[PDB]
Amino acid sequence: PEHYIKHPLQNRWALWFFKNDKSKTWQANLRLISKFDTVEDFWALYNHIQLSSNLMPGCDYSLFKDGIEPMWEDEKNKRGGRWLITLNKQQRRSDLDRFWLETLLCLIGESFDDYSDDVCGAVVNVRAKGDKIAIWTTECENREAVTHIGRVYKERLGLPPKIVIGYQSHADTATKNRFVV
Amino acid sequence: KKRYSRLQLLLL
Repeated sequence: PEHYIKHPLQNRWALWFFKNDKSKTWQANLRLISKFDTVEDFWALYNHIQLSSNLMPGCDYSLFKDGIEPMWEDEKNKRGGRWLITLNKQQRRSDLDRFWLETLLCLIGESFDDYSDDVCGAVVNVRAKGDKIAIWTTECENREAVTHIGRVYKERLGLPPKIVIGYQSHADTATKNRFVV
Repeated sequence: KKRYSRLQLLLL
């Protein structure tokens, strides 16, 4: 097997795209691209689509676990919430892409160890006033799971203690940070 | 259960 088999991923993941159009409805500007369950199939995907820095304003990329949709109305998201990374305008150039690729590697690599199942997916927002990257998790009351994910993520993105990042539930956002790391 | 490090994923 060692010689000819693809390296398999624990989960199947689906990459989604959100387009800015504003005439059309949200449920129509959100559209699937492709699914994949191997390392090699992930690179074939990653290598031919555009970088986050080159997307027109208001557009999103999303990687979610197969069967969970990148909207908080979904069963696995509704009690959930998200670790949020806020990027200033200058960080588009320097940090946005390398943070996005690191996020994708955390997800597909299953890097949050015994709380891997709490992770649903991640969303990059390309915006004129400040880009954003969020890892979404399934239950906002799992203090232990939510905390560990945050710390893993900051560590992996390489942020210093100085920087503090917020976790907020989708309820609180529809309607402050429940947790900070 | 399949786990891969940052280094494993870039190498592959």
